[PDB]
Amino acid sequence: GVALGATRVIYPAGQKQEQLAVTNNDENSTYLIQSWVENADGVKDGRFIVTPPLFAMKGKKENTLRILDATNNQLPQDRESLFWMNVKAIPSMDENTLQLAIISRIKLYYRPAKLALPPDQAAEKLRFRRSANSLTLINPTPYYLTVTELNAGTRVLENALVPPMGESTVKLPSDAGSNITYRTINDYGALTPKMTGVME
Amino acid sequence: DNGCSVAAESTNFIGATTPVVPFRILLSPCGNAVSAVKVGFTGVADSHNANLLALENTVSAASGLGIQLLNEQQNQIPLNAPSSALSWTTLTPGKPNTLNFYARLMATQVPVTAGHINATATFTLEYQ
Amino acid sequence: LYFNPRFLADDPQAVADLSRFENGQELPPGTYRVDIYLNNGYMATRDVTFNTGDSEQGIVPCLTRAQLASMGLNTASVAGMNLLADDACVPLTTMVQDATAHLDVGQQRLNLTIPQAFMSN
Repeated sequence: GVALGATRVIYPAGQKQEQLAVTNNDENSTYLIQSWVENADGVKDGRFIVTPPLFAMKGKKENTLRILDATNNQLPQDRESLFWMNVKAIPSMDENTLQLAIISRIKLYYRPAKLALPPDQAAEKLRFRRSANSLTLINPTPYYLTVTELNAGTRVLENALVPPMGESTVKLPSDAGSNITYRTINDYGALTPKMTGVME
Repeated sequence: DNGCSVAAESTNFIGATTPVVPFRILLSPCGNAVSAVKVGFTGVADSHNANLLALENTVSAASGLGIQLLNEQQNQIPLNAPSSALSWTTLTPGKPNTLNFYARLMATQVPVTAGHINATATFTLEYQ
Repeated sequence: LYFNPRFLADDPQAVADLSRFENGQELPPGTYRVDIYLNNGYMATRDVTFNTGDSEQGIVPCLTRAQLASMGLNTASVAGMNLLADDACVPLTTMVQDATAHLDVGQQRLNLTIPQAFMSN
């Protein structure tokens, strides 16, 4: 079966390419690997190119995909832009059968140079706006914030992806406590320390 | 950090259904830092039912039937659901994670006609 | 080796690609960003177009006379190389005895060797 070597890719402006490992751990299998990038709207806009976009992997093997900046410096320069790297692993076949291919999909963030706020200071900037049955997360930073373990009192709320200089809203039970806590998933795919939610 | 290696099990096969057949999608190994994934199925929807997977159409194919996919609780999985419609599936960090599903056949037209029953679909795992 | 064609429904070259893949080929013809090495020396990282060819891996790089010269090839020392068009793909491994070319698909590394006798320096 196939795995990717990352759960996100941070693409610094100026880099000619970034790499993504694709691994088959099954000596007895061969897969076709078909890869492509979509923008935040699910469209293949060609801002980022993947190569090679189609190849075969036989047995226990690792292949490296290259992701190339083809933006010609045309994306916003004050905030991250969200893309989705998609890697489809197509199995071979040996009657009535349903067969499945697998798409592994991960965040690809284009990150401009010279952002005034450094990335490790982003998570603390999150703020909250609370209504009767909803909670709005406010992200004043240039970075996408992947917010998880979001709690209001003892109530676990939905995960949220809060866009740079943007907001996201989740449902909130009527009984949920006033104390909000949260964590984020960082550049390395790991959980950041629990933080107390601060009101807008 | 690494994601999960995925090994999907294949399934061997008006409103009337055949008995559920279980299949798993095994995420193993998984990186130490995995947290959650949004998972969904995409494929060509049956013309009579958008939440049924269409069978391949050949000279010897069956008809009047589509494939229904169910989660472990045997609730229907929405085919081609947008990411916004999907909930998060929690993962045990650094450990094997098994996802359990069922497939069955459902009649779209009576009388159903016999023939080979084959289909393909794509399971997407979006990492948090 | 068989792959269900419906999985590649959005690959217009499916017929061709599938045929090649089912016959053991790793990589279809196309243009790929590769690291080029010559005689174990790193030359450059750039797009190289690969075409179907009589190679073991079924594809071969298109390298022009000017490109080979920039990597140190003494083009005057290769018989008939002066007759090729500027944009022609030089048939390196047949025109130069013992010259080799191999693509490591996993790392997209193109390893070329040219005997020292044909090099400018």
